[PDB]
Amino acid sequence: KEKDAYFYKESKGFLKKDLYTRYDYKAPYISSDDAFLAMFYNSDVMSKEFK
Amino acid sequence: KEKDAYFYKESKGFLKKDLYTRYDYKAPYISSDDAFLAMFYNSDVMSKEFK
Repeated sequence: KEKDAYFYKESKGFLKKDLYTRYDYKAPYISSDDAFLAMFYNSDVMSKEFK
Repeated sequence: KEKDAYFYKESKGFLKKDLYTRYDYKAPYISSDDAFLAMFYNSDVMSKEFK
């Protein structure tokens, strides 16, 4: 899947510290556990075929 | 392990947005792959015992 995220560091900007300007992320999201449940625990097609 | 990390959002109060003040993390760090290599591929004590 793809979700929401955030990348942001060192504005190199203004005269007082802790600055950090934000940019927005296109980001690769991966399920590991929900995907497994979908494959074998929610739908039982794969399981039946393999059996 | 425990390492270094970073949590940071919304400094709250400039004329421009994209402010974002940083806070520092105590953070639980987990190896998954390096730990496995240490357990069985770097040192072979566990392996020998099980064999």
